[PDB]
Amino acid sequence: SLFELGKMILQETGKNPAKSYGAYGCNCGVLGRGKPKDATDRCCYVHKCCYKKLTGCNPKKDRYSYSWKDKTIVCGENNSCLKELCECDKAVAICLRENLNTYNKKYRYYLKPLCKKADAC
Repeated sequence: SLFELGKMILQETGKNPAKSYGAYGCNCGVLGRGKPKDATDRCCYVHKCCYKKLTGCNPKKDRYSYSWKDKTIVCGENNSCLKELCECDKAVAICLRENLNTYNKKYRYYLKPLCKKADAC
């Protein structure tokens, strides 16, 4: 769910998830998967493919239970969809922290439409 998603990203990334990634680039942010501008983008480009392989659950509404155990996010959901969705989010929260050095803030809010085309998930 996005209530979870953000918690990990603020945890893993240390930033406020709406101002840093709410709308950064072609993929991250709002409706649309454009073609990745940089890496703190394609972290999102993939998070969106991740999400589209799930079936017994809503990527944006269902809530699950994850943990911040000894500075790490850990999922324990057993629900084969809530769990495999936790992981999905867990990985972007990391990738997003991971490529925080190439992060560029010119893209903070990019004109979505003016963006390349997406590849196929």
